[PDB]
Amino acid sequence: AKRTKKVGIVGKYGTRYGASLRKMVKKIEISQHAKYTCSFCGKTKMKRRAVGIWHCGSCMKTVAGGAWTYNTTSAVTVKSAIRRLKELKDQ
Amino acid sequence: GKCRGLRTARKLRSHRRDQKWHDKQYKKAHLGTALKANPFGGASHAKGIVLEKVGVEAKQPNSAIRKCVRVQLIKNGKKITAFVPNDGCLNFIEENDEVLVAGFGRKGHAVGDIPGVRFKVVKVANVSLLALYKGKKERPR
Amino acid sequence: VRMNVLADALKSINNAEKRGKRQVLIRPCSKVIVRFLTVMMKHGYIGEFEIIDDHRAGKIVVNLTGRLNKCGVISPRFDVQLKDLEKWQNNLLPSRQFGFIVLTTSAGIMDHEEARRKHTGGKILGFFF
Amino acid sequence: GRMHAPGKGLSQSALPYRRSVPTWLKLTSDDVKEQIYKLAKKGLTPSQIGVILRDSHGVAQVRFVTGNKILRILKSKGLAPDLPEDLYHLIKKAVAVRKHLERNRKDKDAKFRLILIESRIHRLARYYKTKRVLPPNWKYESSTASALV
RNA sequence: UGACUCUCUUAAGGUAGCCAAAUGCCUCGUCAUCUAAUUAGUGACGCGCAUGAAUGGAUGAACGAGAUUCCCACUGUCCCUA
RNA sequence: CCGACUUAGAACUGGUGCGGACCAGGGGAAUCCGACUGUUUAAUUAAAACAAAGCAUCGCGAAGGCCCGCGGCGGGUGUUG
RNA sequence: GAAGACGGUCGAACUUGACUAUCUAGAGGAAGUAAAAGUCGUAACAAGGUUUCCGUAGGUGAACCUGCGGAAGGAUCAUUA
RNA sequence: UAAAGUUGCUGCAGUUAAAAAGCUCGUAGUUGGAUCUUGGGAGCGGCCGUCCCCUGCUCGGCGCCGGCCCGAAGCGUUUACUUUGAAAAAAUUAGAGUGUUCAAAGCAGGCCGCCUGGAUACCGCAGCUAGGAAUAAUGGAAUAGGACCGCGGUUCUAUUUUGUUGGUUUUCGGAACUGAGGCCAUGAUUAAGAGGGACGGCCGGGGGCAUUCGUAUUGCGCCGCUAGAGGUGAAAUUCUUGGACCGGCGCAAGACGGACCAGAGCGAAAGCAUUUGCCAAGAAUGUUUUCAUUAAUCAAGAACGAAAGUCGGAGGUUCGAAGACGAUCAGAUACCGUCGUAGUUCCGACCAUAAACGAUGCCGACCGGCGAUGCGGCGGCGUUAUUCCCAUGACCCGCCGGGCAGCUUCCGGGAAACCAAAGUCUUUGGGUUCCGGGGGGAGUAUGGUUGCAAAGCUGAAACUUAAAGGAAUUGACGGAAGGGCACCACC
RNA sequence: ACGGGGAAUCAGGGUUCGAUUCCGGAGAGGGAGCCUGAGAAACGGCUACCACAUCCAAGGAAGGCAGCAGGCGCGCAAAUU
Repeated sequence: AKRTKKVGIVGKYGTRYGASLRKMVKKIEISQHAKYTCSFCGKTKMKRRAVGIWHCGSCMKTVAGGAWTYNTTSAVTVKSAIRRLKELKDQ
Repeated sequence: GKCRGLRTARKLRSHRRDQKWHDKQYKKAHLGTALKANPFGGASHAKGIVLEKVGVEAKQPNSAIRKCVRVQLIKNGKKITAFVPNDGCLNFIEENDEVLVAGFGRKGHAVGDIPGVRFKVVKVANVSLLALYKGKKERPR
Repeated sequence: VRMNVLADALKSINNAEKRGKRQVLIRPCSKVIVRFLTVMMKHGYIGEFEIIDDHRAGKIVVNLTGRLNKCGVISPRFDVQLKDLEKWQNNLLPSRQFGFIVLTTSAGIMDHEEARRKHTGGKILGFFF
Repeated sequence: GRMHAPGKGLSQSALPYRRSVPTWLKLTSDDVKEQIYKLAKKGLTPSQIGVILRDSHGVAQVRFVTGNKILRILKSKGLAPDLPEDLYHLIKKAVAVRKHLERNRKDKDAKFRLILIESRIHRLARYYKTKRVLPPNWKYESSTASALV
């Protein structure tokens, strides 16, 4: 069954810390504990080891990603932007 | 009506029933909030004890003192302004009298000059206020 | 969408009568329209028509006179008993002299006069006067 | 008027009155069938077959030359698609739109046009189940539809 | 009672809130409530000696060997001692 | 044929006695303060004090900010940015 | 074969709690409506002297003012290569 | 209760008087295209109206020579519908007979013992019954498990039979099951000026992502020459010999996408306008493609939803709620002016409202004209470009389909303003949704619910009140626009 | 709100009423339990408890008009022991 109405992962914090700080923490807590599709093997096995370091359980391939997510919104724009400066330098 | 289909009786009936509440004469009668507020409690007439004599100012166009009576009912203990009709009939009405009180005509709406005076005095101590006026009876004291 | 083919035909011939057209086209033909039209014709409120026969819902070209005041449908098809037919023709026909309620009985599509003689009611189709 | 648009467009094919075989065509009913079985083998929908037929072969309608129409011919041999050919393309169009929203969550109109397509799949499904041409336990499933292209 | 007006006057004249609060001298404030009786308690009222906005204001579920008041239950705290 | 711990229900029964010792939350309606857990005057104050997360200011791009040292091409922050 | 008694049974009834409908008190607060002639202004109606109005914000003795976006119920059916 | 067609099934309204959800999706609900039996016979009163017929297979007679008809019963896609028969307390209602002296009533009475009443109709639905077979549902054979045939066989096995005695399978009769071949014209209506889907060339400020440009504005670096600049109804605050404003070069940032730009296009609405690329979508047209009713409208439910607002991150050029000042003023916490916070911008979540307006729900039918326009297609002299033709663009003359519109008129409507839709409405019924019921109180209180909040959705009553309101008319008025006249105006 | 037969108004639809003499149901102050009998959960039968009230020589006893009359109360509202 559905156990909690509107808390999720952050039901573990009980009444502590404030509703907004529990809400803000929830969006992170889901993403950092989520399993992601390994770009190298396709297996949903990219689990966060520590901060910024993600590890495929099957490939045994480590990726330097974001704190709470695999990709940071910024580093995805930078990889696009660096690649377009690369296409202009190379001509 | 709008929906005409041969198998549309429950919508036409339930629509007519739902939209009947938006009528004033219906919702007043069929929710008992009017009857709970009606000082007579659905009765045509009611008896009550005269406890003072109020000189009600008429509406702006007609400037004159309408000599009414504050009546308290035997059945409710609810207080009421009742318009004493005629020229000098108030003289036959003294404090602590079982006067028979009726509505004025508009089924619980204030009539003509008198503001918020929905009732009138019919009898005084089981003797008609018309008979006292005509001089066919006298006030038993 | 088109949910009474008889209704979208009776109105089509009625708009042409109001205007004074000498013949009218009514795009979908049904056996129900043809049977309605033939009943109007035996009383003589229209001239002879011809059903144009495509390999579809046919068309009809009705030769209009100027005798037809109004040709009107009744939707839905209210089932009529003989004891209730007098009340219909009270408040649907102009006078008790002229005008006809047609209604689909078991004995075939026919006017209330022919439906009285056979002592057999049915579902009301429409009317004309 | 359309299902999922305000368009009231009058634009469809208009068959000729006469349903006879035209008196120039050298194609017999048996040779039109052997030609559909040649085309259906190629991975070609009943719609695409009938186009190729009236274009480069002069057979106007298969229903007029033969007795049966094209899907009713495919099916009697056993070359017909399992789920119908129109339902296939709606499921195909939904899977296309959903792959577009895998990168474009900002696209509110692709999300809106998805619901209209998704609605039409669940609307033909409740038709194709009453005709017993889909199995009763057929469900449209966004997760697994991509492999049923 | 004073929306309004007149004058004096500042760098700006205390806004939103809150209150005889752990902040109110007068004071056991005034009204209500709780009592048989309440300088106590809570709820209100604010010309507030001397409230008030990160010298943070107002709130506030959960929490507390925190500070109060009342009720039920309990009882040698007491009647009144053995 | 080997069973090993329970659970529910019933009958009867005792001087209404049975979690029989032991173990083992009094409760409710409210106000004030501090969100909470944490900490604190060892030897009179465990608190409303401190801390805390959150919040917000400030400094500094290293020849720098902050800081140490009697001293130095000294030292901490700094295996830092 | 009487009283009477164990147990079962139906079960009034009072006791306590809970829920529910109805009626009603209340310091204080904040609204509505009705008055023949209260105070302050003049918001609206004429381009009503700042066009009006709508939604949403914030502000102001008060009507109201102002930001943003809409509307014509406008004070323009029109503005000329 | 009628009046009240002011509850509207009959039968009301919803552009402006009260009223169409901001928008689309969507399940119940409601509603759904056309299509399958007609043609003749045979008698009837004067070319004409009328009765009658277009099932099948054991009992008994008008019987007749193992064959023939008529009649009693069991039977046969079904329901809705209609008609019929039944059963359906009286009293009451309707109504027959009837001088209560009349009448309300009563069921009595009437003839010179006799005679006669105390009927009948109606009794919503639902149920039973016998026709009718139009209408509206509904059914069959499509991996033929197919109707109709006799054949081959498999078994439990009536009783018609082997003198009375016993047994067997037997013939024989039904019940269920298989192996065959034969047979019917062997079986599938149509392809909606319904819909979906394919396809073709297109089209569009449709949507998203990245990219690119443009000037302006602001700030800055420097270089000039200088005393003012700026702002206004008039000023002032404000900038300014510490060089302002101005002029010139650069540089930086963040906005915005002028003119072209239209009563033009696109989108469900909100909305959408620099270049180019990428992504999926879409209407319309074209169609001798495909499926074959899949549809329309929709309680509940769901997507989107301007601006403002809220939350977190980046940014902050301009403008600019609040705030500060300068004015104006009696006041001016306003309009005007100078500054300036949140906001305005972007990313990701919330909010779900607008005069979200065409104040006009959607689908379908029909009912005048005209010239345009946008899009696709079709055809038709000729000009022009790629010139070197062919096919294509650009014009030109139409036609057709959808589209935003416009003018026109006694289609008609409407209280009118106005409306080819607001028409086809007392001559009232195409389908369906939402919603109004005098004005206030009030979109209030209350409860529920959604949201971080703001608030959104749902939503009373007491009380009050004779009007509020719509359209149009005439005057009067205007700090509206025009046109006059006058030495009681001016020049 | 006992239901129905019906009633009032009524063009055609309807709308409203039906405690009320006929039919059916229910109940006898509130519930509950029973006895007798073919038939009762009977009340002009019984037994309990509750409410109400009666006579008493204070130990006890006795009650049930929503039967017909009548009284009191309630009321705008209704008859002769």
